[PDB]
Amino acid sequence: AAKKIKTLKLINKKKRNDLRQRTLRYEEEYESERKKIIELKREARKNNCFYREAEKKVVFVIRLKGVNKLPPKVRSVFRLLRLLQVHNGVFVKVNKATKEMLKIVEPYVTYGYPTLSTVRKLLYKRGYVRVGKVRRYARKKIQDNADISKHLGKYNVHGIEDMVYQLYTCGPVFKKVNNFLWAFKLKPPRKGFKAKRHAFNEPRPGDWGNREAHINELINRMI
Amino acid sequence: IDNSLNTNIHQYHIVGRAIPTAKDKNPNVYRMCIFAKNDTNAKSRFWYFMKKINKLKKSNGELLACEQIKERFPLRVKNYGVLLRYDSRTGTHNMYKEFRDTTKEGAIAQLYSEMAGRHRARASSINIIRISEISSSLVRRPHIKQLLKRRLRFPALHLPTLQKEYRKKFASKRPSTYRM
Amino acid sequence: KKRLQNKNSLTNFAVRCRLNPAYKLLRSLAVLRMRKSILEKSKNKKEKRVQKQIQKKELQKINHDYYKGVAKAVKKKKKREEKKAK
Amino acid sequence: KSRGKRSGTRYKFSKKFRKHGECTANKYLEKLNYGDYVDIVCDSTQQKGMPFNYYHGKTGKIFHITKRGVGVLVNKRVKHRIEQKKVCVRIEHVRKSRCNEDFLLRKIKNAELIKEAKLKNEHINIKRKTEGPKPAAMIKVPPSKIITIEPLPFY
Amino acid sequence: GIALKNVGRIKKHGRKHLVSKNPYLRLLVKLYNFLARRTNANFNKIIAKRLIMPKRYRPPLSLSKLQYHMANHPNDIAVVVGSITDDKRLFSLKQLKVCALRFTETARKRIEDAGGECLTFDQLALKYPTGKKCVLLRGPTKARTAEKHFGKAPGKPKSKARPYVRSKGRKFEKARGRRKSRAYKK
Amino acid sequence: AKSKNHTNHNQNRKAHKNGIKKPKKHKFMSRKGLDPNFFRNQKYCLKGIQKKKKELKLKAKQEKNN
Amino acid sequence: AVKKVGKIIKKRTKKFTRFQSNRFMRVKPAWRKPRGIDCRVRRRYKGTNLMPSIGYGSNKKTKFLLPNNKYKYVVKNVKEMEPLIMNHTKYCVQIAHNVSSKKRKQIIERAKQMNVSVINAKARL
RNA sequence: AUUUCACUCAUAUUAAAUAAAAUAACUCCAAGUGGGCCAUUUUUGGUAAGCAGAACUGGCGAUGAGGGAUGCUCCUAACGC
RNA sequence: CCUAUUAGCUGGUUAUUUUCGAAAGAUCUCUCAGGAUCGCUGGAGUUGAUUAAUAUAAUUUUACCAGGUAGAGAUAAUGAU
RNA sequence: AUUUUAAAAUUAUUUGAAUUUUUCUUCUUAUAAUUUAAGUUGUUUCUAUACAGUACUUUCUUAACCCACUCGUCUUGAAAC
Repeated sequence: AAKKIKTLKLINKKKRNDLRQRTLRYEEEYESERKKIIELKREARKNNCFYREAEKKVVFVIRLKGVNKLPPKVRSVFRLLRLLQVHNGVFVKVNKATKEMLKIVEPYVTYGYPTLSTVRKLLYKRGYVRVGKVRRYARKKIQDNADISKHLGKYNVHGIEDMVYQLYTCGPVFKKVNNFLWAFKLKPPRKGFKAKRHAFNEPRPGDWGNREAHINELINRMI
Repeated sequence: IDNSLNTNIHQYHIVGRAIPTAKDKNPNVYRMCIFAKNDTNAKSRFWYFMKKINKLKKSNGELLACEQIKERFPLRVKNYGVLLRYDSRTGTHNMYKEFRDTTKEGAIAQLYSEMAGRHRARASSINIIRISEISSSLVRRPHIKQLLKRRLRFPALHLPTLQKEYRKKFASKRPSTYRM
Repeated sequence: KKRLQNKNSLTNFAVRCRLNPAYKLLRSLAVLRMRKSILEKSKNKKEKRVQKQIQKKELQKINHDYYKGVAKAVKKKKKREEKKAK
Repeated sequence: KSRGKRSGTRYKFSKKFRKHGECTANKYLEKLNYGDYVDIVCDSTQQKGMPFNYYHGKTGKIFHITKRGVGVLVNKRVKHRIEQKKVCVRIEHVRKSRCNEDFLLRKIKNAELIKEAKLKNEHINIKRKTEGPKPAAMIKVPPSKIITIEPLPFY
Repeated sequence: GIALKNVGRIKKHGRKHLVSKNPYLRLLVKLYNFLARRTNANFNKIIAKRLIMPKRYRPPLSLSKLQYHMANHPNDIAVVVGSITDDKRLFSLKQLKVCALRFTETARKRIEDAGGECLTFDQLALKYPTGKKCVLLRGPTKARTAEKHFGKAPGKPKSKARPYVRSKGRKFEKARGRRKSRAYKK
Repeated sequence: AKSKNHTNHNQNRKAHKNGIKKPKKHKFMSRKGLDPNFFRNQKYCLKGIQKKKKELKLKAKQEKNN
Repeated sequence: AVKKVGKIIKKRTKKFTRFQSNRFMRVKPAWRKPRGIDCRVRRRYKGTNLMPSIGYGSNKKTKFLLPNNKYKYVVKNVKEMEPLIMNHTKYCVQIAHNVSSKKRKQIIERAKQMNVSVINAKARL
């Protein structure tokens, strides 16, 4: 009867080991990605040619306005991408459907491309997870890989580093990881906004719209 | 480095192309350098101009390059002539203005400030055409011509701008604006 | 289970290594790479920069050609305006 | 004060320019079966069996077929709920709906793909792709093809 | 401020606790929701839920329907949370093993003479805690008269709702709106 | 006095408060007034099918119960 | 403001008073929720007689205990003291107001030998 | 057309995406309400109106808080301690 | 005295906390200061879900439909000029 | 009173291996301890060597800074001249 704890311990050891190996391979993959991008851009410069990189496939979008005075279409889209509070943030996979959904809500959000370090620190610092049985979730901070394994293990994604990988690269298990992840509740920016009323792309100071790579500096002071 | 002194206008070189279709196989590639706070604003302006001059919009187009041009000699002073199109409260006008400073970005920031101060022309009403270095021989505006004398010197009649620490409220005796 | 304090998963080393089994190895490798002395880079900066002469040449030519194109466009629009003026 | 049957149908029930005249003879050969989707477009040249103003351009599945008429079940929004409405029209006012044709072609093509995939013991994605972000490309272009664009002056 | 339906609180519908202050029924409810919680049995969960229901949702079941439902499996036990009533239209019973909340005196006597036996829910918990070979049955819940007045109002087209009338002669609510000869019909 | 004759204001909000209900879409629809001489024939088809099926089942039951 | 002694934290003092009771004699200070239409207090205008809420509720671990960190129990004779023999350090005893000096001495001495503290020990003497 | 037998059409990510989607669906009984008004945009009559009459959405009503000195309707934002 | 006549009208309508929470549309009406009836709301109850699905959606994508408002036209028709 | 466990980390020994080649290199082999795990603990003073005061708790009365228009009611709208 005492053998059950022993086998549980050994399978936990095995899980820790292949999680370590998976994380190491993820790190190699990130480094190789950066190296190949740099070298390929260098080759494109050397030849008389152009190199356009792929779109990042993942957008971090944070709400900017409150819950009052919104058109019903805007409210429906906000419900669909789980942006319910004024400073909520979520990950969205980028395709034509989600891009069109984001277009109708653009003046009320700001979004961009999260990059690996900000994805990791978002998960580590503000990462909360829906634990309970379906429709009874009971948000809990991660603090452990046990619940990640319990709910998402069947996709071979037991581990916060696996979650980070699946989020940073729009991996085969992205919808599941995103849905498992509670919507991020962010604090106001450390140095404040420019003007929530105006677009980021307006020549005057403004905040809403697609920030592209500039979302990271904002997340860092909103975190 | 002094961030208070530093503006945040930068020059961006942007190259784009319509998505190839069945109708045309090799669309001509459009290239332009513009001035914006950041590369995102730069790309937005590039696509705005693509739509305005060509019949090409963001949806049917793709980026090919977006880099930042840095001044080769950020500490040499050079004269810039910038052509300009802006719309007023009652019409649209072209004007040519001259500046002189180290970087084209600084010249453009000067231009935006001057337009706002003189003609109340907001940045949304401004379209920069053809900013380029000009030699001292063909400088046209007198306020730039007078800055290219063989030996330039003048006094420093500006009032002192002391530190907040030494900007004390009660003074023991009346300070002198005469200075020197 | 009873709720305890949510330990900072980034600064609390024990909880960070518990969450990321590879983190302590990665951090140790980073520390080892940091612990390198200065004489090697002092005597290899010239070696690393002299091989970049061809890169500087290549990057000079693209910007040179871009400025040539800009100047050519300026000249052609000026010529068009001069032709139209009369 | 006026809510007749054909009120407000001045343009909706008018024939197109140079497209007047009775329905083509081939339309009477159209094959209709129970339960298939059908479009309700009113043909003004045929007065009997004309659908009501609202249902022009709507779609619904056939629930009844008679000698020269079709009863088609159409959803109508009434304040706080949709409700099913049985509209009875003649043949000229109904046409086979293409609202399903992409689904039918997808079914056939996907079946004949799944058969071969299972034959070769391969795993395939049968769902539609909702194509999004394009991959990185390494494109070449002659230097004589790049053209410099700058905003135009006013005139 | 946050945008949630029902301000974020899950809403359930229906009974939560038994309203009956019957000590024996309270003991039964305690035992059976203990069984439902501890065992995995949906059988036990359903019994615990049905013990909670109002009187109108545990209708009587006749011996005729009991026999008919238990026709195919003769060795199992019919568990019905309502009461069991005798059916005079039935000629003969056969060897019935039935657990029920209440038994009519006539139904009880008929079952004992037929050779089966009547079981209470505490005995059912004692002998079949999980519910092996126990068929869960219930009488007609929509058969009661009050339901004949529900649905579409009497007067709506094709409505079968029975109206509320003093009596049902020819001179009671049968003239205008119930025949074509007087204005419309239904 | 003069009365506000009409407005559709707030009606859409009222409609969406309990959602726009959809029809239940049952599997079988009553055939009360549809295609006679066809559904009568269908009744005959079904009657014959039950007759043959039930007589086969009765034959099996009799030969298995002796 | 909040008052905190030991583990007991009282989230609010100065019990709520009825609106306008200060300037009307017929209006007693005992709290009544104002229905009104334009009522100020009901609308929660700032700087006017805030209303009681459930948010002021003291925590249930230290709800009913007195400053001596134990619950009070009111007794009328020595017979009602028996249950205190088990929880003499969780309950203090208060003698009911209508108990005579006959019985008050008896209850005081019984509580003394029972080792349970008395709140109004020096009453009627 | 129905019925019965066969074979089998992705499901291991789910026949496109997203979804604190079952907080659903249905039934019963019943309250109050059935004078509205304002803002943006559109619009009819009118010279115009803080005028009369309509459309969409959001608000005020039913609602406080920070700001607009001041203000039922503006901006921010909706409220346990 | 019948008679505490009737009043679609005015005034009033008595403890606390907690939870849910409107309508000022619509149809008919000797109806326009009213009513009934839908709609909106509460309570009750069952069937379901509780299986990161399916039902479902003030959302999008894909496929396919219908339109004659903005614009445009007067040399395309009518009406002008 | 049968998960403040397990592990995770650290220290001290120990087994083999790897590798960026080692005074925080990593991975296990065992042992024993710690907490960085597994939501604040310790020391010293004072209260004070008192039985109710000038301290401490509390009520009340006064100030002071900021804020605060009569409630009930009909009403779209009441502090309403």
